[PDB]
Amino acid sequence: LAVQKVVVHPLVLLSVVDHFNRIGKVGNQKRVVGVLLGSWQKKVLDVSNSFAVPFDEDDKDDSVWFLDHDYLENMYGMFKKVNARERIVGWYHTGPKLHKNDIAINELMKRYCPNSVLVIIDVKPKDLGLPTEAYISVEEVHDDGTPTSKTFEHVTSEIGAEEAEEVGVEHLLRDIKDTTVGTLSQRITNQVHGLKGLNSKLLDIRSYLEKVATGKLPINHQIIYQLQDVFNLLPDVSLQEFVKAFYLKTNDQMVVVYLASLIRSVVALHNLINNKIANRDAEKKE
Amino acid sequence: PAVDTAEQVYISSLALLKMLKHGRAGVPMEVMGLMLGEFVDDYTVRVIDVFAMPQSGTGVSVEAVDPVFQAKMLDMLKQTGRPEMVVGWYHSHPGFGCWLSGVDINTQQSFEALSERAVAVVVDPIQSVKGKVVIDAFRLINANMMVLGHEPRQTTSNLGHLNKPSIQALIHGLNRHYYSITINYRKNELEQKMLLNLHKKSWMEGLTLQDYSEHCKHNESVVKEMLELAKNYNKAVEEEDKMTPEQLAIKNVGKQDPKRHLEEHVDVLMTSNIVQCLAAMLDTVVFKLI
Amino acid sequence: LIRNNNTDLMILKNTKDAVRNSVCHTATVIANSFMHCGTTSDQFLRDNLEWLARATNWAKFTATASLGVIHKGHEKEALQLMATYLPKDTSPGSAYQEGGGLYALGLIHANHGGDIIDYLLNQLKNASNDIVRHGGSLGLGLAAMGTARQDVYDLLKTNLYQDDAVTGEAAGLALGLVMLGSKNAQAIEDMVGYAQETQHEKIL
Amino acid sequence: SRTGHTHMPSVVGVLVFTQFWFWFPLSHFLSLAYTPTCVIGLNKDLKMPKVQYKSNCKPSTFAYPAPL
Ligand SMILES: [Zn+2]
Repeated sequence: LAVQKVVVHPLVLLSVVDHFNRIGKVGNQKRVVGVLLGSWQKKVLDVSNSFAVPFDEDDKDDSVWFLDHDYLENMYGMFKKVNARERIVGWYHTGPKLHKNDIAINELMKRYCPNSVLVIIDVKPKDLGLPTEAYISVEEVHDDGTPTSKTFEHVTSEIGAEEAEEVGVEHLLRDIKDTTVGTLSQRITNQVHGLKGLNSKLLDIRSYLEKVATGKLPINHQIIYQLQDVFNLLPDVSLQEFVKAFYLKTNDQMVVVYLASLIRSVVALHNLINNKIANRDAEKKE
Repeated sequence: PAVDTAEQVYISSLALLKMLKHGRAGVPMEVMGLMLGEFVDDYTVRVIDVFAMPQSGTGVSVEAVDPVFQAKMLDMLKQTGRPEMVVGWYHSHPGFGCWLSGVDINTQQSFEALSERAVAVVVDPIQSVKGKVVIDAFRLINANMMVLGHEPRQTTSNLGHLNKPSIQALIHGLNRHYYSITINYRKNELEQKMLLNLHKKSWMEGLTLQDYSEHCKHNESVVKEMLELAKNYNKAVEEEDKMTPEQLAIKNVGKQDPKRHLEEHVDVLMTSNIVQCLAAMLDTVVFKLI
Repeated sequence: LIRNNNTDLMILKNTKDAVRNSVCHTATVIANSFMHCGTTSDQFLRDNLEWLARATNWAKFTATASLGVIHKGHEKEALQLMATYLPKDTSPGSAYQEGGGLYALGLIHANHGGDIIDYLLNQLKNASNDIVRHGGSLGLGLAAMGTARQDVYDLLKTNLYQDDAVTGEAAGLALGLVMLGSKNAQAIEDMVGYAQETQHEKIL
Repeated sequence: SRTGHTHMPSVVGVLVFTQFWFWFPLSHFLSLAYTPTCVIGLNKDLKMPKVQYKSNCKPSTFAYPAPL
C-alpha cells in the first residue's frame, strides 16, 4: 500500500496520554481525538508530534459526532510555523478499539492529508502489545458482488525515537529500565514475549471462532479463508528429511558453541593465572 | 518574603520531551518556548506542559516573545483542557552548558515583571546523554537587594545546596545575576509504562529465526577469525611472560589485544548460536502439524 | 545545669567572627542554643544583639526558638519570660518572631506541657498568619508528646487540613508528636490519606 | 536510659533533628535528646545536701577542656 510502516515517537505517546488525562479530568468521557504530524521517508511514516482537537460524540448514535476542523487548521498553521517539515499525516484516538464512525472521521481528515493514517493509541498499559495500532483507509473490492466499501487496513506500527527524544526517554526511564541483563537473556525474554503474543493472538482467533460457532457473529468467509491458509502453513516437523536437516544444523551450531566455550574456559584459566600471580606478588612485596 | 532555596521546579515527562525535541531541532539557535503549569505554592513550580514559539528569522539567540502567537496558543489550548498559566519560558543552549546570557536576563526580566515567580529553564540538547539530561532553572537576582548586602534567597534547608554549580555557569553570572532552582521530575506509572514500549521488539521477531545460510556464513567467518586470534594469543602470552610491568598497558596501546577480541567473538557466537538453537527448538513445538 | 554551666564563650565569639553567610549565622545561633541548653543563659545573645538582628525571615523564627532550647525546663515562669523577650504586638516581620516564640515555649515544656497545652491551643486557635500557626503547631506538638489529647489532635488536624505548606509541615509533625506511639487507626488513616491527597511537599 | 529503657524524648529529638535537612528550625528538637550527666544527692526532705562524692580516677580523665 501507500504506507509500509508507521513510526510513532514517544512524544506522541506522552502527548496523547496527557490529552486523555486532561480531558478525562471532567469525569465524563470515553475517548479523545487529535491530529498527528510527521514527515515522510520512502514508504515509512514518521509520526513525530500531535495536537489535541475538540471532539465529541453521542454514546448511542455513531452518526452524531463533532470535530472542530477550523481548530485543526488553525493549530496546523501554528505548528507549521514552528516546524515546517512536520505535516498532517493522520489522526489518533484513545478508544481501546475501533469505532463505527472512525471511517467518517478518516474521510474528514483525508482532505488535509489524502493518505491519512489513524493511529489508535491505547492509554491503558497493555502488558504485551504496543500501545499504537495504525490503520489506513482502503476501498475493499469484495468478490461476493457486494458494493465496494471503505475499510481500515492494518499497518505495522513501531515505536521509534529521535536522538534527543531517546535521551529524554532514557532519563525518564533511568531507574525503571534494567540494562544489567545480558544480550542472551534479552533474546530469551524476547522469545518468551513472542510465545505470549502468539498465545494471545491464537486465543483471540479461538474466541472469534467460538462466537461464530454459537452464532454470535456471522461467518465472514474471509477470515475462514485466511485460517485455512494458516493451518495449511503449519509445517510437519515429523518428516525424515526435516528431522535429519534439523539434527545436522543443531550439531553444526553445537560444535561452534563448544569451540566458543572451550576458548572461554582457557581465557578464564588465564585470568585465574593472572589473578594468582598478582596476589602472590602483592603479598611478596608486603 | 524572601524566596526559599528549597523551591523546586517540577517538569513533567511530556514537557521535558517537548523541550528536548525542540532544542535539538533548533540547533544551534537558542530556540525558545513557553512553559504552562501552576505555582502550587511558594516552594513548588509545576510545569505541566510547554509549547514552542516560532522563530522570527535567522540568528543564534533568543528572539522577542510574539504576544499574538502566545495569546492564540494559550486561548486554543484552553479549549482542549489545558487551562494552565505561563509559569515561565524555556530556551535551548546547544552545547555550551546551561546558564543565562545578557539577552536571556533581559528576556527573563519581562516574565518576572509579569509574574514575579516565573522561571527561565535552559536545556542543553547537545550535552544531554541517555539517563542524564543537562537542564537547569534560573531566576534573576535583583541587583538592588544583593548590592546592599542581602542574600538573594533564604536557606532554610539543605535542598538548595545539593547540586554543585558548574564552572561554565558560574563564569556566566550564576549566583551573581541569577540563581539556580533545583529541578525535579514528575513521573507517573502510566507514562513510564508508555515510554517502556520504546524499542520493545514485536512478538513476531521473538520467534523469528535468522536465515540459516547467513547464520552459517557468520559462524564460519567468526571461527576463521578466532583461528588467527588464537594464533596471535599464543604469541601474546609468550610476550607478556617476559614483559616489564610498565609495559602492561603502554605496549597494549595501538596494538590489538587477541584476548579481548577472542572474548568478544566467543560471546557473539555463544549468543547467536544459543539463541538460534533455542528459537528453532521452540518453533518445532509451537508450529507443529499434528 | 545552671550551677555547673561551664560553657566556653570564647569558641562562640571565635566562630561568630568567621560568619559571613545567613546559613552560618543560623548555624551559630543553633550552636549557641546547644551549648547553653537548659542553662537559661543567653549571654551570647545579649552581647551580640546587633549581630543577632541580622537574622531575617525564618532565621528569626530559629533565633527566637533558640530561646526555648536555652530555657528548656524553666517551668517556673515561661509565658512571662517569653513576653519579656517578645513584645505583644509588632507590625514589621513579627510573624516569624511570634511563631518562634510559640515554638520556643513548646521547647521549654517539651514532653511536660502540663498547663501550657491550654495556652498553646488558644494561641494556635487565635492565629491568622501562617508562620504563627507553624510555630504554634510545633510548640503544641512539642508540649503534648504522647498525650494523645483529642482537642489538640482536632485543632492540629484542622490546621493540617487548611492545606498550607508552611502550616501543613508543622501540623503534620505535631500530629505525629501528639499521638506518639498511640498507633491509633484514626490518626494513621487521616495522616496517610492527606499525604496521598495534598499537593504541597512541605506538608508531606 | 541508665536503667536500659528506651528514652522516648531522646529518640524523638534525634529523629526530628535529622530532619534539619529539610527544615533548619527542626534542629532545635535535638534539645530533647540532651540528657544531663549528673548524680543528685537527696534527703528525706527531698532537698540537696552538701555531699562530696569521690571519683576513683585521675581528674584529667573526665574533665572540661582547657579554655583557650
Ligand atoms: Zn541563552
